[PDB]
Amino acid sequence: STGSATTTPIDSLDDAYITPVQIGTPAQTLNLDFDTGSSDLWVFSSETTASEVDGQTIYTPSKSTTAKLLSGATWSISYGDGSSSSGDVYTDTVSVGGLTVTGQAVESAKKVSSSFTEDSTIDGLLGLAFSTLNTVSPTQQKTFFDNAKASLDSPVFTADLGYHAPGTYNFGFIDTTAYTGSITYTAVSTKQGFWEWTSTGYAVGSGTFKSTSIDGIADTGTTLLYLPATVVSAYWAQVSGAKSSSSVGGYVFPCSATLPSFTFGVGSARIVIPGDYIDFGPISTGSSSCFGGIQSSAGIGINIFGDVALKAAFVVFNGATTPTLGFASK
Repeated sequence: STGSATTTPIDSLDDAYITPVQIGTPAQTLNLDFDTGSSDLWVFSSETTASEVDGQTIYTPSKSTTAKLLSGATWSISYGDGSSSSGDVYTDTVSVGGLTVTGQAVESAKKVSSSFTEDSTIDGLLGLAFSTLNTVSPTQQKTFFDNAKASLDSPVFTADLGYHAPGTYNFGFIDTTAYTGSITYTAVSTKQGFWEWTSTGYAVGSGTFKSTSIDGIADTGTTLLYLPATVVSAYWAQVSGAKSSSSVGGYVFPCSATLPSFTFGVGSARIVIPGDYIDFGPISTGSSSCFGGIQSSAGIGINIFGDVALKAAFVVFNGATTPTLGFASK
């Protein structure tokens, strides 16, 4: 089997991408944030505290003839940005782009933090990291991909995120028309539950490539590119007037600037992020200070190849017995 679904930016900045997902019988379609940095499939629901729902589409398990309470199971998750959600668990039929999993754990939110309530465009998350990170207790649950894997033509999924445009998540096959050149594969460590890999270095604009190992995670659920402070300082030093602002929370730059590209290494291959992908617009409406798309990871504990980096590539998440990641230009 295979599946193929379009993923669409939630706003003009590509802050996140939503993909329609069919849950239950008859189908209830919710727009979920596919997140290769977490491993829970959770949804706004008929059980979510009413004051914490503001425009999201909800899953109502009582209206699904295939829903079954997973008795005793609860979940609770906290994300790197400080947001969180928790609740109970149903199993139900879940389909993405024509690919169907029966008995998928659908984690129904009873509580969500304010950042989720305030984003009416995201109806939940669909985790695509390794199932060892799934938060369901007392019986940990498998991700959608883990449940589908055995049925897929090939045990892979691909992320092809658009710049200011829709893109595609495919399951079970690699669309050879969706990228240019060749795909370069690189080793993955699953020891922390993430799609963790080591970039071979970077360049700023037309500058020389610096060969240096940068361990980080491929994370579709994080907007920006978070790298070591040395790398980030070298980037922003090439933008006149750019500076790190403690009050804003990161590097800002004059909106009148033209940003240089940023290149990262994948083995001997190179992925170029155009400068325009690094512009996240005014810090507040009408401001001439703009927020940068490359930020320091120093306060995180891990480097994160988020959407800013991933949308410059066609990315293969290879879930074979020994997982690997592939990157191609496009």
